Amino acid sequence: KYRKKHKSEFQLLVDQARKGY
Amino acid sequence: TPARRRLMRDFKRLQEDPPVGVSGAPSENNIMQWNAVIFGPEGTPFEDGTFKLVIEFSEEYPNKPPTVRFLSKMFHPNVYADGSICLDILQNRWSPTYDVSSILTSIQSLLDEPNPNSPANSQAAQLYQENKREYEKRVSAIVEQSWNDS
Ligand code: NA
Repeated sequence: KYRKKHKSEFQLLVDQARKGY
Repeated sequence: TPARRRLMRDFKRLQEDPPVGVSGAPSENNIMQWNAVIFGPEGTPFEDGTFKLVIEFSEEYPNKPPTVRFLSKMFHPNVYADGSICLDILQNRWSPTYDVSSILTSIQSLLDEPNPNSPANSQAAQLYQENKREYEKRVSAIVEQSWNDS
């Protein structure tokens, strides 16, 4: 519902959080 | 408003001094509602998890803490069924010096350092204390689930 509608927005955030992991 | 002025500063600090393993930004065009992601820290049962959250601010921020919820499925002693988080600094120990960056890193630290005397999820609290073998197995499932979550 919320996660699905904001798929693009969350993927940008996942990529940012992945750096240096 | 003061809240909106403060939230623009929170955002800029995230760009200038990016925290490792976490991220956050306003949803759509609404500064008062943010999306966030926390990676499960390496060396923990939550390792490799890509957990999604929502943060909601009021016009009283930064004098009042925001409400934070996991949207991704979670299994942790201090996280309620609806994704709400029992963390002291988001409730009675809030201070205006804390911001989006510090809130996210505090939640990240809570993942591998649960508080046993605040059993928001009573089964996770019991398994964490008694059967740590079964605790890691239950956490593994929600790690997998966090990858195809959107
Ligand atoms: Na400040």
